[PDB]
Amino acid sequence: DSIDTPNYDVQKHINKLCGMLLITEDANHKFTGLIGMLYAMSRLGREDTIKILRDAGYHVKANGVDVTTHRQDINGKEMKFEVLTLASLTTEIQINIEIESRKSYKKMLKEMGEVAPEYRHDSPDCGMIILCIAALVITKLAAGDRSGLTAVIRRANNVLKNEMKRYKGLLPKDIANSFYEVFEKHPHFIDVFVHFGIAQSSTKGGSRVEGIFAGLFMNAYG
Ligand SMILES: N[C@@H](Cc1ccccc1)C(=O)O
Repeated sequence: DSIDTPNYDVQKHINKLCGMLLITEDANHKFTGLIGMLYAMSRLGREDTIKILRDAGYHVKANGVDVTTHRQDINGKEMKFEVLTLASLTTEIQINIEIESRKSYKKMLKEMGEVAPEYRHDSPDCGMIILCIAALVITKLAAGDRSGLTAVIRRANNVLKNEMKRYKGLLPKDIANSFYEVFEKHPHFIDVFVHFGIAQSSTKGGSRVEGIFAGLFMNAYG
């Protein structure tokens, strides 16, 4: 029925939401599967996402995704939070993700001073790092269970070694579980993910993380 169809205009915001989870020490990855799927949809854009969903036979009521402001007190001081209009993810859950991310960011500040771009929550490759785990999970979905979980974790520790040094919240077990859950609960995300992975993998050049993603995705075929 009602599905969030993020467009290109919110892609940066979703990438930062992925980044916020990636910098959180012992992050609660309950919504990471859904957030990574929202990121993949924002890369495809609303028109292509709806086309994929309808072509696959799904009944879709598209919910447009805008950025909005919510006010909330922190230490008795009013803070302004930018959130997305998502039918699948409440304002409260999004704000809690940011609050927990800010606590981990303060610990990083105390240890190393201001944080370098590649260790920040707004690094351009944050959404793609999350989708690297999804590429691994998609290879083990046919089993009808989570038996492939151990192999997912082993491959992620090897292939994503550099990204794990950058991010304390890059916990392959928890992120892989969140994707297994998102794909079991909402199988239409499998179609979306596969179309994303194909379109992503054919792109020329790009970042180191884009190359890692293309390698993992293509390894789910050969
Ligand atoms: N806006 C600040 C503080 C912040 C840290 C982590 C998450 C959200 C906000 C920064 O990006 O440096």
